[PDB]
Order: sequence, then structure tokens, then C-alpha cells
Amino acid sequence: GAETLPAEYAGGQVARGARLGMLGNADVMDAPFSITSYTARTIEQQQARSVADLLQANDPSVRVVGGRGDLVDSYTIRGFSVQNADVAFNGLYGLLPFWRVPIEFAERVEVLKGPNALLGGISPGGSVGGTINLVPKRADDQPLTRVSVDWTQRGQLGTHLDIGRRFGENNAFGVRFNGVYRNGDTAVDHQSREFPMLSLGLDFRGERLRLSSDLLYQKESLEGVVRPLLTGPGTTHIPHAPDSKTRFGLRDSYLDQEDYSMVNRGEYDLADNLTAFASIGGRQSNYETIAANSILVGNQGDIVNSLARQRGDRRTYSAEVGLRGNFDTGPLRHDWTLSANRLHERLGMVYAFTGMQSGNLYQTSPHTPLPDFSSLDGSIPKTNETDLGGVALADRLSFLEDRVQVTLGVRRQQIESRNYDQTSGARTSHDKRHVWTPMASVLVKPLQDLSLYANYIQGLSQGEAAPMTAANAGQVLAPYKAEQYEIGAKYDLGGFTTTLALFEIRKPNAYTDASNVFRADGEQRNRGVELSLYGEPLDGVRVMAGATYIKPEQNKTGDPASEGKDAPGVARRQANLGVSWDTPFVDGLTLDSRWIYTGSAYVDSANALAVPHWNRVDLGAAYAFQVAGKPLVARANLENALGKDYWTAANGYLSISSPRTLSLSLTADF
Ligand SMILES: O=C(O)[C@H]1CSC(c2ccccc2O)=N1
Ligand SMILES: O=C(O)[C@H]1CSC(c2ccccc2O)=N1
Ligand SMILES: [Fe+3]
Ligand SMILES: [K+]
Repeated sequence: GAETLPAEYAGGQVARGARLGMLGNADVMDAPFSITSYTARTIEQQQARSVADLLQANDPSVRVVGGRGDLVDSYTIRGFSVQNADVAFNGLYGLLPFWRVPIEFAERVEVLKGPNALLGGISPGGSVGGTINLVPKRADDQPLTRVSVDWTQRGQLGTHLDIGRRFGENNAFGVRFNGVYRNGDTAVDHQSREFPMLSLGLDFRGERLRLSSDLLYQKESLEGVVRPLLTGPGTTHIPHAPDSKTRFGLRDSYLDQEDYSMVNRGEYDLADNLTAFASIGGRQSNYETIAANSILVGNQGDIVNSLARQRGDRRTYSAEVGLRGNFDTGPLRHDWTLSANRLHERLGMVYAFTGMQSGNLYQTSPHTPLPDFSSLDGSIPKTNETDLGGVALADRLSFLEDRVQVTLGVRRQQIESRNYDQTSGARTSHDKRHVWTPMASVLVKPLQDLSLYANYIQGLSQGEAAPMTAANAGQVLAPYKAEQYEIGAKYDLGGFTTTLALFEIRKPNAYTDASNVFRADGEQRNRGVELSLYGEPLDGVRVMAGATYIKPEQNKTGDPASEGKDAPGVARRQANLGVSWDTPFVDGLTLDSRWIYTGSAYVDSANALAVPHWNRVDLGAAYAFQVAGKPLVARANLENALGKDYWTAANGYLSISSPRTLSLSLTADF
């Protein structure tokens, strides 16, 4: 079953399989890629509210830029940036909240590392580091009436309902509802947040037919918006990170961000060896904000805050259609897939940058003036239109009793966009391109519990427009094609698994040359090693650990100051260690501890501005019991227990850490 939910692995904190785009779901041991899938059980035990909450705490390959006090999270994977807008939904792009994906309705959060253009086509944001994928909850046969209430520092009060039922003869239909409302002061100075959310997972199970519909509504409202710190022209050293409770940006900033979507999916078995599938979905996303980015000035901690208003109205549709089947050519079995997809978007995005206000890193800002931004009032004009569409064919060849598996495929990807001036309405650019893109993989199973593998696959990004100072100001460059080679090994001991991987990812870079011409003449070469252990090695001791090493080389630049240096915002070393322990001496009590480490990194391409390594420690506890015949669970989570302040590096800017943060919750099943 291509859409069959993979089972939980030993310990119940990760799953045994995950999605590979058009190929559907595959088991960890049958996948020639590094995949990880985190369960709803992990989400609930740790009290994780967003994708960033989950991945930062547990995964050694993923690091978050922005954070929960900002309006947006992005993610760094295998030394490249991954946009939140590029998070997939059962494989499909364009259907989840654009700036920050909430996960209290999710059954799984999967990470596939490296590019995967053949498997799912281009990402809307052009990300090539990896693909994160959410799986929605579904109604189980046993009905579910689950209520919890929660408290988060300093005054956020929340409630979450999770209710499921099935109906029709043979439980043919299912309905799962999730409702959340969390409101109050956050852990940062003079900030509050309000968050309502609604989701419905509906499904039908038939003899030859399976259908589902997912509906989601979400809104995040902030009074006070944290923003990055940018370098300046004369920055010579990065100052020490301030107390993470300080809020050094615009005092009276706000955000209102709303997203809602619907997607229908289906499968119909035409015969014992043929199946047709299709999906169609749409998303609306509305954005309103005034806030400011902080620019370093001098080198003792003084800043200038650069103010802006922004408004956004984004309309997206997303579709796929295909067939899957299987036939035997002697001692060779063919498992094949023919697939086509299509994304189309209309965007209105307006903005005005007015205001430069004095500040300081180590002081929470006073009320300052908000400039007159009424020139953006009224209807939001169209500024971009995008169309992405593709066709792909893939075939998995199995032989020697499935112990050798060779996968081949190719995809034709079309790209098109138009842009219009936000004040004038004038047509500015119209890009149209196509690219053919393939994959090849081979997996061998010398033992029933040991797999070895190698892959080759590509990533694609739309070309950038030249800056309006360069000689080719308006011109959009040709697409950037990344190429991955990977080899690895996976060893399942039954109770726990060890994996090892080595990869290389090469991708072109664009820079303004000596003659002031914008060109994709640069190249990046990221080579890395990945190690991980997860499972339940002793009864009642659950462990998730891992470590990565990457050399992110700027191997081709126009500048002797940057040639062969490291790409900015990529630490060479990263590690994570999580433990969860059912105490043998108290019935129903579980203790958790996590340690996250990020090594030193640079902010500039010349590597003149370094930022230090950092560590975060989390502590947790859960006590399960019964009242009047009902199961209940009380939980605590202390994030950043040691109260450390640290910068996360990116390309030309830094984002501040979150303060020590305690959350408490009580769950009951009725
Ligand atoms: O450049 C970007 O990526 C966007 C993300 S939101 C953003 C922003 C938002 C509010 C105020 C100022 C900003 O630069 N910048
Ligand atoms: O968020 C940032 O870093 C700044 C860089 S320029 C910038 C911007 C420029 C044009 C339009 C929107 C923007 O956010 N945002
Ligand atoms: Fe910006
Ligand atoms: K545009």
C-alpha cells in the first residue's frame, strides 16, 4: 500500500517508514535515502507546538533560523537553507501555513535529507537541502474524546481538543477533529501571542476505492515581533548575545498571519496490478505586519532599527494525477509509477521601508514612532503569478529475491512566472524554462537486517533576478541545478538501529562580478558524514542520538578573500542526544533529557566574522494515572534549562535564541 501509514519502530518515538514523493511510502530498510519520521507520541510528550519546536530538539541534521518570537521559521539541512513554505503535505507542495507550520494536528513529521527533484518536482521556494513532510491524523476505529489544557511562561493559556469517530457499515467513513486556542504573554519582554486553529481529517475506506479530505484553519497574532540582526559595512566582530528575554527591535510591532486550505485525495484499484491516484487542493494566506530588522552599527552593541510595513494576499492551487503498477519480466519484478503534477499561484505582496531608529542590543526598546504607511491602504495589487508543472516516470527493479533493488527515473519540469511593479503595475519580468532531471539508486541486502545503498539525485531552483544596481538589473538568470551523490549503510538490531551516511551536494552560486554583471558563475561543494542511533536498547530506556560533520566549501568565487572558505551560516559540527526513561521505581512516571550542540560558524563569505559554538539542554517529565476510570497524563517541559543566550548564524544575519521556557499540561481521555 503506497499510502499505508508506516508502523511505529521500537520505543514508539520514530516510525519504520516515510514517503519518497511519487514512489509513495517505503520502509527505512528499503529506502536508498536518509529518512526519519517522528511520531505524534513524541510530539505530545515534549509539548512541541510547531515544526521548528520538534526538529531543533531532536534531529542532528536540522537547525532553525528565526525562532518562535519572530514571524517566520526557516531550516538549515545538509548545509543549505530550506523554507517553511517548502514543507510538504502527504507529498504535495503549497498547502500548509506559509511562515510557520503548526503540528498539533499531525500524525507524523518526516525528514528526507538532500535534494529530491525527481521524486516530487521543484519546491515553490527553490529549497534543495531536504524535504520535510507532514502526515495528517485520521480517525481510529475506537472512538476518541481527548481534552487537554496547558500553561506556558509567562501567561499563555491553552486548550486542545482531539476527537475522532467512524461511521457507516464496516466503519467505512472516519472523521477526526482538532481544535486549539492558546493566548497570553510569551517569555520575551512585552510580547503576547494569540493562536486559534481548526482541522478536519476525513476519509473513506472502500473495496476498490479510498478517499480523503483535509481542511485546516490557522492564525498567529503577535504584539511585538522579534527580527534578525544584520551585519553592517564596518562590522569587525560580532558582540556577545544579549539576555534572550530582551527585545531589541521595534517596540510596537505587530503581526496578523492567517492560513486556510483544503485538499481532496483518492486511489482506485483498476486491477490487481494497477492503481490510479489524484489529488487537488487550494490555500489562502493573508499577511499583515509592521516590524523592523536590527542593523549592527559600531562594534559595542549599538544598532539601527529599519522599519517596514508589509501586506500579502497569496492564492495557491496544487494538483497531481498518476498510475502505479507492477509486472514480472522473468526473474525481475517491475514496480513503476507514472505521475504528473501542477502548482499555480497568484500573489499580491506590497511593502514600504520608512524609518531608521537608534537602539542597543542589551536594552529592551522603548515605544518609538510608527511612520505613516497609509499609501499601502486599500486593495492589495497583484505582483507575481507562478506556474510549475511536470511529468515523471520511475521504475524500481527488484531481483534475487528482493535483495538487490535498482531504481531509475526521469522527470520533465516546467517553470514559469510573471512579475508586476507594486506601485506602477508595469510588467517587469516573465521567466519560462524547462529542465529534465533524473535519479539512479541501488540497494543491496547482504543480511536480512543490514542494507547498503547509493543514490544520485538533483535539486532545482529558479534563477535570481539581478540587483537593480548591476548592469543586467532586471534579468532573471537560468535555473540552478544541484547534484547529489550519497552512499550509506543501515543496521537494524531489532531493538535499535544504527545508520551511517556520506554525501556530496554541488550547486551553482550567483554573484556580481568585476565588470558589475550578475552571473551564476560561482559553485558550492558541500561534503558530509552522518551518524545516528535510535530505538529502545534497554527495556524502558529510549534513545535518539546523532552527529554530523560537513565541509561547506565555497570552491568557486570571484574573490581571493572568499575562495575555498566556508559558506556562511553552516557549522561544520552538530550533535543531538535524547534519553527517555520509564522509572522502574515509580509507576507511570517518565523522565526526559535532551542536549543539542552546534559548532562555530561564520556570517560572511570572507569568514572574518565568526560566532561561537552553543549548547542547549532540555528537561522533561510525565506522570500517567487514572481518575474515576479515565486515563490522565500530567507533563512538564523545561526548554533551555540552563538559561543560555546564543546566536544562530546565517548568511549576513543572525537570530537570537529563545529564553528558558517552562510549559505544563494535563490531558484526559473521556
Ligand atoms: O526578506 C525576507 O525574507 C522577509 C521575511 S518577513 C521580512 C520582514 C518583515 C517585516 C518587517 C521587515 C522585514 O524585512 N523580511
Ligand atoms: O529581512 C531582511 O533581511 C531584509 C533584507 S532586504 C529585505 C527586503 C527587501 C525587499 C522586499 C522585502 C524585504 O524584506 N528584507
Ligand atoms: Fe526582509
Ligand atoms: K514580484
